Amino acid sequence: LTYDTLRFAEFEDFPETSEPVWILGRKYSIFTEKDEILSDVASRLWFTYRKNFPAIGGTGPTSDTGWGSMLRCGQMIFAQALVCRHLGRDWRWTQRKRQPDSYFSVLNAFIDRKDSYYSIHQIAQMGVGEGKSIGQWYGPNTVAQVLKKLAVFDTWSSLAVHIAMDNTVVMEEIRRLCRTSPWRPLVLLIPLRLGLTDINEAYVETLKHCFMMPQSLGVIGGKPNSAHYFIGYVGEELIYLDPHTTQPAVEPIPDESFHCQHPPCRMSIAELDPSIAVGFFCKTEDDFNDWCQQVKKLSLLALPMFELVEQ
Amino acid sequence: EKTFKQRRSFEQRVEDVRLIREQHPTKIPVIIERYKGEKQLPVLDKTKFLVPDHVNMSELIKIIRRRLQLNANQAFFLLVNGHSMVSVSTPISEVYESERDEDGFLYMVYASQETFGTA
Repeated sequence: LTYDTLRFAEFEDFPETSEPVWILGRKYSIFTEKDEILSDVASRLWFTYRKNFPAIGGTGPTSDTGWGSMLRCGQMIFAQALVCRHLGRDWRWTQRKRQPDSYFSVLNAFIDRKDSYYSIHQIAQMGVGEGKSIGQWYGPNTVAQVLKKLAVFDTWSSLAVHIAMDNTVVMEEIRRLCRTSPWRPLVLLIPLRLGLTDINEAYVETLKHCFMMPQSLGVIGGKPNSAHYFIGYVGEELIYLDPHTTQPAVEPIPDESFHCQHPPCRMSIAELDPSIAVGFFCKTEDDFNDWCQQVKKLSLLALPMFELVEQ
Repeated sequence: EKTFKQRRSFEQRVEDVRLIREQHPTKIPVIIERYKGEKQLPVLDKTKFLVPDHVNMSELIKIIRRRLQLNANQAFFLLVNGHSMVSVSTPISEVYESERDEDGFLYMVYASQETFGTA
């Protein structure tokens, strides 16, 4: 029998425009690289709401629907950092195809169970020490701060997590952190407030470039009442992975539910809420030095969202 | 409750500035209030500040963080005319020269970040 395989059925969503598509530091053409685009997007670890998982704290929720949106986005950006740290940015996922052990090690760290390094359980409970009740909605900085504390227990990754406050990135503090225990892989998270009710148009160009760097981990934030993990953009639209879908907790690891095998959702940049957190991953010091060099070159046309200072 | 601009008329505010600058020629009169939409950060006792013109944004941000009793870990942003101030060596005197209001005061609002969740 001869079959029609319906190639590109998944793109029945995406627009036509020839404007390039940027995904975490990678550029693609909608015309000739659809397969590459879908492969890159589907390979990212996708975390949605889950239900019927062990009660958080013994007597807490068995589901995070409705309140875990920003926690899930935090998981996705941190997982991308882990993916880059243990598998590399060139790694790609394929269904039913054997994946490296490090892959299952990364995925396991995010499974919905108390024993996992970055599970909803660990995040919600660590969040209490940050003044966040279990079940209370999170902002970008809060989840980034909780992740930093949880990464301390993860010796397998041995990451250096720097959260730059006050729109300032102090190179000297980062070097001392990454050289302290020679260079621990760096996860740089920068919480920002790009305006009062909307994002100032002057920041739009700078934000686009934040997705165009090799070290780009993307951005977490969302539309009013909807957290998203932004992985890039196309034209005047941001592309993202959405956690607003409740799926059964994985009860064995069958990983199909952790990959979004469709072109990413889109939203106008102008609809972006001003409260965000931009992330960058610098494997080695040379990668960091390269990042600084790039940030410095952004003194183009486009007001900076953050400033790079030495001391 | 009313903001500073609502409690004192424009002509009245212009006079407040004339007097204060007369008595303190090396100070910058600054109005710092919590953003109307901000809900997590506390409200300050005072909203009128007289800042030595050499004080930079890094120092201003830190002392205001202290006034609010915040930990370095908590999200805080000081916005002038809609944009956040970076923790840098820029003197308040330069910000005043380029961002001050027509009434003579330099206005700022502070905020943290919104939280997210779904229905």
